Amino acid sequence: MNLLNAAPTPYVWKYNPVTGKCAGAQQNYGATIDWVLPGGNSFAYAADEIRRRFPEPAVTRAITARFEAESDQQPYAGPHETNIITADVVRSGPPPSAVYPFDPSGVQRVQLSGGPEMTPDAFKYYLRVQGPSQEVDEPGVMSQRQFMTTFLPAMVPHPFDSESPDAFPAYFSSVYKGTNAFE
Amino acid sequence: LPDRYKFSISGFDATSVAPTTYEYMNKRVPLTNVVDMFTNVGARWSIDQMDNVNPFNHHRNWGLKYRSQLLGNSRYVNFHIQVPQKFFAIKNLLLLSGSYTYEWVLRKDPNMILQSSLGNDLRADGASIIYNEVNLMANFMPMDHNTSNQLELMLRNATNDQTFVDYLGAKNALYSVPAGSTALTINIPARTWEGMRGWSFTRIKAAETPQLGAQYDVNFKYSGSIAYSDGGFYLSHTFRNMSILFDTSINWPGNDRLLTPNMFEIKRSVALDTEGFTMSQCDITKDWYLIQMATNYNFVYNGYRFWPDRQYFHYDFLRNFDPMTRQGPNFALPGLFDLVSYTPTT
Amino acid sequence: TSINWPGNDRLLTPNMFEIKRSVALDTEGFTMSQCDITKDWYLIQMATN
Amino acid sequence: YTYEWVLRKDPNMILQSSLGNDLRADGASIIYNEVNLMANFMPMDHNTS
Amino acid sequence: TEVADALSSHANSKDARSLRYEPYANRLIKLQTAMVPPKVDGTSERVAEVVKGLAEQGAIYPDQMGAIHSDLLNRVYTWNSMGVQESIQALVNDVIHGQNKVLQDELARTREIANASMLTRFFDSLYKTVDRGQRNFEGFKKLLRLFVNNVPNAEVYSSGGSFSLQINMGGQSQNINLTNAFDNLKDIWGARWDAVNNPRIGALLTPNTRALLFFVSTFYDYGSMEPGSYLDNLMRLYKEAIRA
Amino acid sequence: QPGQVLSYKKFLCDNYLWTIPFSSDFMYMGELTDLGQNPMYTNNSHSMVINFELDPMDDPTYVYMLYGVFDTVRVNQPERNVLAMAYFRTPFATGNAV
Amino acid sequence: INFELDPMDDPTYVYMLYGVFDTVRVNQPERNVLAMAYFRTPFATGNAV
Amino acid sequence: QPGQVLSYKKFLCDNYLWTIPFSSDFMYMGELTDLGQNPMYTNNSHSMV
Amino acid sequence: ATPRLQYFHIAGPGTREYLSEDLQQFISATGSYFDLKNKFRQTVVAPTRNVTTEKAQRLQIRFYPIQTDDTSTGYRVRYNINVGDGWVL
Amino acid sequence: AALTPDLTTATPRLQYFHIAGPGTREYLSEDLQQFISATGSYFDLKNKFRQTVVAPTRNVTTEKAQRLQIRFYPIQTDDTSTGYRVRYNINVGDGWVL
Amino acid sequence: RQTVVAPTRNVTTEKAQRLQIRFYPIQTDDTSTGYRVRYNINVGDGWVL
Amino acid sequence: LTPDLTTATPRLQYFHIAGPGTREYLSEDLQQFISATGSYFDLKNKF
Amino acid sequence: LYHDSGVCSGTLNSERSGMNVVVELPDRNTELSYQYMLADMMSRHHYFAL
Amino acid sequence: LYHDSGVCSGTLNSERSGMNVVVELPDRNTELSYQYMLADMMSRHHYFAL
Repeated sequence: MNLLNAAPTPYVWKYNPVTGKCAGAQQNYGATIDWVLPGGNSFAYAADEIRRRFPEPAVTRAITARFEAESDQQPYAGPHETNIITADVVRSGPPPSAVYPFDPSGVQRVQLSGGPEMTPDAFKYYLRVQGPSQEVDEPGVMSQRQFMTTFLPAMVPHPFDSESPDAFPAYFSSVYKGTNAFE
Repeated sequence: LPDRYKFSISGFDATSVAPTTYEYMNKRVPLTNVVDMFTNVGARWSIDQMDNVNPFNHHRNWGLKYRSQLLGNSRYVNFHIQVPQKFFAIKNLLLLSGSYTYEWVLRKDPNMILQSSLGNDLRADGASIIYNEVNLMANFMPMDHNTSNQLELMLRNATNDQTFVDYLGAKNALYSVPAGSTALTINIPARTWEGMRGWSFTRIKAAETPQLGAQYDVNFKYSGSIAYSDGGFYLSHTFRNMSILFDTSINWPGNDRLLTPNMFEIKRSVALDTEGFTMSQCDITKDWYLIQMATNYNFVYNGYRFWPDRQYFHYDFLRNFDPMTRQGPNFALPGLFDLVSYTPTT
Repeated sequence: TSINWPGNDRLLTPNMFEIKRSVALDTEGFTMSQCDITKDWYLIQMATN
Repeated sequence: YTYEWVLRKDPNMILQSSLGNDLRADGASIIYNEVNLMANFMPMDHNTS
Repeated sequence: TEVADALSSHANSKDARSLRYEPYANRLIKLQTAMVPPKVDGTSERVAEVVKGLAEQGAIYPDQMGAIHSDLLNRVYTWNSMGVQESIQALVNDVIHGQNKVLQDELARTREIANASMLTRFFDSLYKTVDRGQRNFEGFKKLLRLFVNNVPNAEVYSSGGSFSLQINMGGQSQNINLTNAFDNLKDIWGARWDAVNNPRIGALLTPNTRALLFFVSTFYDYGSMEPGSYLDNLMRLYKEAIRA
Repeated sequence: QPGQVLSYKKFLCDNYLWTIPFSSDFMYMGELTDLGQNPMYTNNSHSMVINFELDPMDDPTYVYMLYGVFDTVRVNQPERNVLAMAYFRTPFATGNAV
Repeated sequence: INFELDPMDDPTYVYMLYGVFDTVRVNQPERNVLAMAYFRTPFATGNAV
Repeated sequence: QPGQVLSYKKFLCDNYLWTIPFSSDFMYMGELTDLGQNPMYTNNSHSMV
Repeated sequence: ATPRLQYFHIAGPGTREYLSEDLQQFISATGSYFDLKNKFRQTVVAPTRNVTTEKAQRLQIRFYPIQTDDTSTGYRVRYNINVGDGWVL
Repeated sequence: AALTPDLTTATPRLQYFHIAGPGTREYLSEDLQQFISATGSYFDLKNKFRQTVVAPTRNVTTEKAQRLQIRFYPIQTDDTSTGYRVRYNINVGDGWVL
Repeated sequence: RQTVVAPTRNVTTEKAQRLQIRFYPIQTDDTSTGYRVRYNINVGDGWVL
Repeated sequence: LTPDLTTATPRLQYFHIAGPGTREYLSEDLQQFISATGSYFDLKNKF
Repeated sequence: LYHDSGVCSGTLNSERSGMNVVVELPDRNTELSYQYMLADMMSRHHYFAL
Repeated sequence: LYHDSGVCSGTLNSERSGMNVVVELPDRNTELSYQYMLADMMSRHHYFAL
């Protein structure tokens, strides 16, 4: 066979979880088959067929989204979590069925040790359920799973040949020249 | 004065008691010429014989002077004190409804819990403590239950929950430096430094520093001011220089930022000085002086100036950066016999 | 560089695989099998084996 | 830029006494060996500078 | 010149008493600069525009911007004549042509980039700094920007300098103008929401302005504006009115 | 004689604890410094060496080196008496003996 | 990976074993034609093209 | 001897004029207090001792 | 909000909303050299509603250890902070 | 609809701990911020929610090698009895500001 | 070769769930013949003990 | 030699003795610059 | 109090969530952090005997 | 430094435009100006050795 027509190893991405920005991509050497010294002609074709059978990025995106859906740890509460978040807000604060005395006497009230308005459970849950005041995510930073949905591992044949894309190791393009920078 | 500048009193003998006992410090008179009325008679000059001696271990320590007199004039004190919680995660935590159990263990080491103005071994001096009752006081706002449940419910919401940081914001590493040694190398494993704030460093005497994370330090026989625990730093001098190399050979400044680009020359001797590199009428360097003023006061490129807005801080630069200068006779000359002896006959 | 692998509050010691601890220095327990091996480490080893 | 300045050598000008005595008659003197000029430059980005 | 519009107006026009309420020196300075206008040198700014366009077009790097500009000032001043100044103006018109040609590119991309670019030109087309309430002004500009970006059917255009905004609700499309709204929004940035200002500037707001900031406040933060301003506490009400 | 004298320029600085900011211009520009979010250190591993030379004392001492770390806690209390704290330190997350 | 060890009195290694699938597939497609292809999943040694 | 000593905890307070705020939570919530407008005292006579 | 209190601005509206609007401009304009802002009283009124329980509630609670387990090196104490609903600690 | 993010797996680890987050004014809920503003003179929660100012990290300090401090020796001295002159050639290089 | 493959879904939580809980005694009653202990095993929802 | 002393600019306004004010004679870019970089490298005292 | 000690630390935790939420590291400094926090919060020449 | 002396003043100037752009008048007080400015910006009891 011809190695120029052989499928290249995919570029896997580095997430950099703390900053949240992409840490770049690398040649996926961590999962490679040893096939030229021991394998020869019988295994060169096999390794090529394995490499070109690497899923296209859309398929990998679908697989990763399906894997993430079965987590049980989605960012927002599912029926299991929201049922108990409703249950504890229901049993929080002054009880609704507690018949207590309201004494509007400007002399000689009762002690009322206990243990005339009340808040409804709808608003009580509304306080607990509402999100931040931002309601929009800052650009650049992404969580692990939203980074996995985008930025997918893919075979990139002939990458360093085009007009002016090169690659994204760690940079910030400024002057129309790809300035891999932040040194 | 340090023990090396003292002598016995003709009835006292060394090795009979530890050098960290009270009657050892009492029965060792200092040399009378190492400091006296003629010691640099016209110079505002900290005694170089005690520049490395803890100044907070002094009977003029007004803070400890007040702290000791709050317990009484006797050594038999029925103390009743209120100690704040200081762990950053729970220092200002605002607990909501529920049942919480919160246990904590209190030191019984006299050297740890008590501070002497002399730094003697309190365990060897018969000091001890007994805790009779330790109760936990809590104040609760009597706010309306119709609103505190609302308040607790807007605090149970995950988008708005408490976040607490340690004010120091510094990992603490103690690197041993023996007596005769003058250099120290701090190598660290490979790391990402993902949000590092910078470096802070002084040197603390190992005799005044307890074992870290120790239930009870047995080699700690000192009861003065632990400079590690409090801010009682007094050895910010005795740093000739320092260098940073993030990789094996990559200096962090590494852009000819400093006048000595490969090192943070904190101070250099003015006697050997030829090119300058000494600022504020002392031996601190131009490079290091800019580093300190830029860090604390945020304006060095617009001009050096004093910053009264941070004098209260008690831990900034300008309030306690004290340069001094003396002249001294030049001995090792035909005259000028240096008639003051600093070595006792022991 | 900072994501502990268990990282889900699995172990009684949150940020390490504490294999053993000094029982004389021990205060809160966390030692298994009448020796200085920890509850967490004993759990991991027996689960693995 | 060319920036020149001249330094005083008068003992009464440059030196202050707690008595105010004439220092020229009292042998006060000064000799300048190195008078160098220093400056601080902000390393602000050349793009924005 | 407010002197010209103070002379040629009614008896006590707003700028006929703006000069009046100035101190004597400031009023005299305005009077002098109106009567005998001081001349201004076009170059050393046109050259700056040329070098900024050169760096923007990628011809030169911004690191060498100032050096190139000053060398060009040498080359101009040592030959400053009618014939070189026309070349300077030709290069400035060249910069303008290039900028407009670039703009025509983003009006051909996705509409959510076209309206964003037109909004950037609108922002460049008015004042960039206000004497009072600058934080309110930039917070409003950012809120409007992200409102246009996050509303898929927002369409920004210009009609003779009047930058309008179209919002299509399917069955209807309410048009709100931005030039007259921002003109009305002057001296309301530094508002200081309190008892007397609310009647004062509640009758100062046109239906166009209230509609604009009502639509903008659908994406409104507590970290957008000054925490005690009239615009801040007005968008606080309008956002929850939209919500409920 | 003037040739029989010397100079002893010296400084004392108590309660200070020399600080060096991990900022590209040594001026405070936020707690999360200029280079602490520079993705040449954050993305890429580094192993620094810090070299000191000190005035030699006569007694064993430590060198109390304080790095710059973001040790924060996010205290989450989702239900009644359900208390959970999450600890995070940015440069030194493992918190081991270094 | 971070380790804390009891300090011994002689130089020692730390025999670290990861978990890998270091497998072989042996192909003999024809007579006296032998061919293997080695694959190790996490810490792959192999051929990047 | 420790049994032959006593303790005399005491405090001095000069120029203070002990104050008790007529507020619900004993804290400053406005110069006109919480209970100063409660329509128990304001609207009905009470005779404190 | 008694009119007797409002007339003396003890429980009244407040300075910014009862002075003549021209006077507020005047006192603010001449506020750097001829201060008149101390001559028109204003009182901050307490919330007086929905801010404090009438329920008999302890203002300051003492917690004493369930377990002590004293030893020669330290002195442990174990507490149990019971925070009921409507209580925030 | 309720938010249930698990920490120690939050994944950004900076935004969640507000080390490099949005800011306290814009991550606390509407109602909680209103509550803090209203009940902010007697019962303080401002210190219980962390906010960090972030360095500009771009176009504010060059990676180029620039000297922070430059010493200018005299080019002409002309020492006399009454005064001491010094003449310097101060150079502010390309892209430099002094 | 034949390899046993783990389920990897719907078998283990990704939530921060403590893998081993130590229950302090609520209430003790230490006597001379017996030592009582009373615990509160609060098995949260979704947990199995 | 400057193109401003050549013209009829009032002396008080030219030297900002009775001029308009730094908020309104500086270029609108420079006010933003000095405000943005006002915490570490101030330029406000130079105008 | 035994701060900074991971071998003899304190313990704060709830009942439903039995895991301890107070973890202390030997490389932090609780006491010095309070000293720096308090000194920045107020001048240190003030004497607060409580 | 020879301030406010027109006979022995300094000279700051550029090269292309060699005109001296510092003029010191004998009727001004530079040192007292610095004294008043420095006393206004901050209290004078602070001892700044630099």
